[PDB]
Amino acid sequence: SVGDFGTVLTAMITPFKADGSVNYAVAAELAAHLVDNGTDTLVVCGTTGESPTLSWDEEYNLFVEVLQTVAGKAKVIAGCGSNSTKEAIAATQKAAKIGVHGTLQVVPYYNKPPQAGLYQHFQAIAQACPDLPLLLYNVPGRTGQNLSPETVVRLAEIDNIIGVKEASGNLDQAGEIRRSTPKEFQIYAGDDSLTLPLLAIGAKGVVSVASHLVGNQLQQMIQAFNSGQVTVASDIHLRLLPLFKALFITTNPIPIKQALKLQGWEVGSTRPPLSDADAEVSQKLEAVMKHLNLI
Amino acid sequence: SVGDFGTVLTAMITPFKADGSVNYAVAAELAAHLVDNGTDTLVVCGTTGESPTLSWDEEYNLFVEVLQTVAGKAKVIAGCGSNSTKEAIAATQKAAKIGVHGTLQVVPYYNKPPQAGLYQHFQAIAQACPDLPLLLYNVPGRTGQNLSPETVVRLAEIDNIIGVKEASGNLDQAGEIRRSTPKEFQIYAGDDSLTLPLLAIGAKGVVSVASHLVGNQLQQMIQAFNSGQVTVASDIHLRLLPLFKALFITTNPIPIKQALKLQGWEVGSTRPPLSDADAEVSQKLEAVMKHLNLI
Amino acid sequence: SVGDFGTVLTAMITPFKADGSVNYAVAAELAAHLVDNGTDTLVVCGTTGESPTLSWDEEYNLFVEVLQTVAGKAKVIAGCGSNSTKEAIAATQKAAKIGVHGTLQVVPYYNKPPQAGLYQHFQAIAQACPDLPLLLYNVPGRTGQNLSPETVVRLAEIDNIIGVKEASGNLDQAGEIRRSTPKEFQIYAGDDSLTLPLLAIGAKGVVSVASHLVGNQLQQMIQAFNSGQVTVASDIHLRLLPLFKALFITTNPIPIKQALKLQGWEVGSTRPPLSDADAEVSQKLEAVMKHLNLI
Amino acid sequence: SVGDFGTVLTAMITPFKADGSVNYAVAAELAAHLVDNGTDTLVVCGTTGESPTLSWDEEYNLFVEVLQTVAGKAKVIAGCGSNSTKEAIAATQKAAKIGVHGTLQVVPYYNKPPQAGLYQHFQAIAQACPDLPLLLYNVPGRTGQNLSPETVVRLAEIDNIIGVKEASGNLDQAGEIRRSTPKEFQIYAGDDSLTLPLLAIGAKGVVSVASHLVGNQLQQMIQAFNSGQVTVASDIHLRLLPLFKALFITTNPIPIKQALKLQGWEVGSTRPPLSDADAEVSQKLEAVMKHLNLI
Ligand SMILES: [Mn+2]
Ligand SMILES: [Mn+2]
Ligand SMILES: [Mn+2]
Ligand SMILES: [Mn+2]
Ligand SMILES: [Mn+2]
Ligand SMILES: [Mn+2]
Ligand SMILES: [Mn+2]
Ligand SMILES: [Mn+2]
Ligand SMILES: [Mn+2]
Ligand SMILES: [Mn+2]
Ligand SMILES: [Mn+2]
Ligand SMILES: [Mn+2]
Ligand SMILES: [Mn+2]
Ligand SMILES: [Mn+2]
Repeated sequence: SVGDFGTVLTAMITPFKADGSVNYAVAAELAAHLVDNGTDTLVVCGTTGESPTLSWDEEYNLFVEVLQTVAGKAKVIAGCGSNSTKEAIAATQKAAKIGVHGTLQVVPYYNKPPQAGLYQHFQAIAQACPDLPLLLYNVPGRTGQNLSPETVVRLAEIDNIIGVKEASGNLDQAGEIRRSTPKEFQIYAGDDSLTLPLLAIGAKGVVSVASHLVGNQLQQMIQAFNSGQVTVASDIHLRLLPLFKALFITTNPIPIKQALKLQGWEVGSTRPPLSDADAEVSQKLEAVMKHLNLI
Repeated sequence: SVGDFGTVLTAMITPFKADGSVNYAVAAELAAHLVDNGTDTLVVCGTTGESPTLSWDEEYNLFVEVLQTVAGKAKVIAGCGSNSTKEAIAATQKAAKIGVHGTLQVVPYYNKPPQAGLYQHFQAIAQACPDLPLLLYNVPGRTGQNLSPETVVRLAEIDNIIGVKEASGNLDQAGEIRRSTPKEFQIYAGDDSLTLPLLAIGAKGVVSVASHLVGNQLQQMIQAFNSGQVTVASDIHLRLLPLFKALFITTNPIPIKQALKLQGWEVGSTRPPLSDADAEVSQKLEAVMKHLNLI
Repeated sequence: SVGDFGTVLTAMITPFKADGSVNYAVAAELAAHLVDNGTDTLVVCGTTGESPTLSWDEEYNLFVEVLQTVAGKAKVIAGCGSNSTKEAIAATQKAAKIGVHGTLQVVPYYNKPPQAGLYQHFQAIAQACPDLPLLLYNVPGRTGQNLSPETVVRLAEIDNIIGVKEASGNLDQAGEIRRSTPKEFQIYAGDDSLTLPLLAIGAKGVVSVASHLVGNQLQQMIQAFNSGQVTVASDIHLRLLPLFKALFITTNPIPIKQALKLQGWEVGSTRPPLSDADAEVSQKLEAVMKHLNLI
Repeated sequence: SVGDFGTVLTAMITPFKADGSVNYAVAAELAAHLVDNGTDTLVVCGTTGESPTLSWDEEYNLFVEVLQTVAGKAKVIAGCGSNSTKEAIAATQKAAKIGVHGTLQVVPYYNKPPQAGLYQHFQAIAQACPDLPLLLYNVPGRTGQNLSPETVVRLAEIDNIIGVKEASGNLDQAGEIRRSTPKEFQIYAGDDSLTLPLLAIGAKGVVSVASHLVGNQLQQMIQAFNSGQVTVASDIHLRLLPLFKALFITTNPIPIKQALKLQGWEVGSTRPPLSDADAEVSQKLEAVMKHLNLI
């Protein structure tokens, strides 16, 4: 129950004002909107939330703003991971005290720890707040290192490590994890275009970007699937597929911020070193969004 | 009706006697076994049947023997592809007179034709026998070239091109094809571990290796899925996954031929330049099969 | 001495008439031109020679045409390899009798033999004509399988296996081969842009495509290097680099045939399934060639 | 003069005491050793120096200690990069007051900025300390993003950007940069196994790990090459290759720290989340070093 975050977890964007500061009021308005339109749980200051370029102070305040906003309607997972174990632990402890319902812990990027060091890293974070759920996040494309299924299988023996956001794109790996972990341990898709395929082999849901725009449709797809209406589910997947691709034509969260802007949200641009969507990206998104009546 | 091959297509091995010659008696006997145990359609002399090392006369003879062995009970698709278009055409013409129900046409290997060349290749084969169904076969890991979804989409406009055996591992690509092709055009998994995830996005089934051993459980998984018993399907998938992986621990069809031998089938070795399963491999296989009660 | 093929080995193109037949007279005129402009040895019916789409009869006749043309000025290596061991042996034997000075033996494409089977394949071909030099050809991008350094090191123990055309793009691998093979065993670059870097770690030269156009400059680069004029060599490399890339903007030998056509050679187009250079490719080549005063 | 760092830049390890704290005494002693044995310039707190897990105060302290230790004898380049541009700028400003001779600026890891974002990132760092040389560092395997040669070429137009540490393994990319940048802009190998091949196409030298152990032999190889003793250079390269590979058998700097320990240096372990060299690894190292007479 403490580990149940639903099926649609949205990695929320971080809106910025024109001066580049965090726009707390927009973040609140976005959080409430999401939670009323398909998001079960908000993942705050993930990758999509531009974590690398935020200060800790801005992260802390975002977690507080969202918790206040979505009190008793949605859970809140805090992006607290790092390629330094000590920094992750520090962040996790601070987030624990303000009331987050879990943390998202990325595999250490850039330094490429071996599996033994990855095991210790996640173990140490788990043990620093043994009652706080911990969601592993494997994204080799960004970190330069994959978390092996054997390592995940071992970490799932720690009671508060309650799942993995699997964004490797490798279904073999996801199935190896699923078949050797308990049911309290959940797999989430980390790519919107893989949600349906991963559901088919036992995943719980998705940590989504697209849910900012079509969260009610993702719910419908997942509920359709779980109730055995497999062709309704596939129809929705195939209909959304062009949007899912458009949302990664350049590095997330550049496209999603442009999409939201096209619907009138004042989310600002991304923060350096991320750069603004070029005209191409914007036009491709527009056409796809128009085709889906999102604008 | 004509492009309907069912859901389990088995890429049958080619058994050899101790002297290396084709064992037509075991071929027949294996074909009859398969078709009584889960296989809807037999794909003869594909990659799994060691097409590259067979003579054209051996392939012709196999087509005749299998077709006659299973006529009335199942269809036969003949592997007739090549990286020479003239050769593929000539093989396809001859298959058609034998009376087979379709051909499997690999993307040209080794020479890496551009998409325009691949389009013209397939079109010319389709046009040489305009009433014989033609199944595309995309396996970039072996050919060194990927068939693009735009190209597949254009090809599906040709009446007798009725599907693709998709062995790229790329589920976005498959989805792209599925959403832009008509329902007469079917997608088949080219990898047994991808059958369930591809089914979830609209694939028809699998061109399988594992069905030599667990055809009935594959039928059960696919039938469970289509009727909405999604957890029954994922249980089967997860239970079989170690077998699926073990069948690719070295290059197919080395493992599957060793798995068959463990069960008592006299299939012989593979032919040079494929070498025999070393002892580690056979031990891995034996353990997984024992655990599944296959020996 | 029997194994010395020089430093520039040119994988000659195969010119076709308008009706698509082999243009023997152009092949002769091209062979003589090459041998007078930097080519030490002609590699006939390689990949660049469109081997996969030629008949054996056309190959045999090309080997004869070239041998007659370049008698006592250049050696001739015959492309005789296959993914069937028996077919390679047959081809090698036939080529041996008409006087070729060696064979180029590609790693079996598409069927992905394990290393043990690759060892036996090349061993068997070597032993079928034990006095005929044999050049291994590793091109994983096209074959789907890499020949391991350990396997190459073992094959170099067979007296007539006198080197490898290394087109994997992996310099570690090339250095591992160099350091554990005798000096009678030579490494050749299989990519024109890697010739200089591979020379630096002990390669002999290149099996070149670009030599059709700048063979005298490649000689100058290699002679410059071997005489210790390293900056002359690097200058030539850097000056040719754009041509080297242009020659692979689409699949070789499509660009090189267009380049030759732009210089007035009547080489025809490629044979299906290879398709003609599109306008883009042609314009890019033109600009690069003009910039180098090749037209 | 100002961008001239010589040819061997050593990415020095950061030694730790048994309690995990930085060992400044060993740092000094190692710095002095290196600079007497082949190292022209020391790169401090790069990837090899475990930058990710050090505090900013530890890095500041290292910069001061090494600079003072080797002042008059060698230059010091400070690792100051980040995937936040504001952080890189602040670290760069502070390095400049310490009196270091340049900064090493990694491409932003994890967040995958588009090229326009990478251009703006680097430009802003360069502009924050316009008189401090800035060395680009491209290592896509760790960052998940490649710095394109067009982008590098534009950046080399900025006065103080004086080179790139190229660890992509892509020799075409390096050549593209070399031919389109002025001679004040230098290319350094980011991989010890690529030093010789990159030198052959116009690189200046290497930012090295192996120089901790064979700095003088690296100097000999590079000096041999530039004076045209090309076979002396390739002999050294080939002799060292097993060492180069062994230093990357698990993630750098795990092996190199174990190699140093085998020689008697008290460098400690790596810091979490990097784990200790298992026994197989240390045995591999020991054998190669024994064979090279390094222990
Ligand atoms: Mn942050
Ligand atoms: Mn943070
Ligand atoms: Mn909405
Ligand atoms: Mn049936
Ligand atoms: Mn055949
Ligand atoms: Mn055939
Ligand atoms: Mn019969
Ligand atoms: Mn041929
Ligand atoms: Mn042939
Ligand atoms: Mn010429
Ligand atoms: Mn010096
Ligand atoms: Mn630090
Ligand atoms: Mn730092
Ligand atoms: Mn001191």
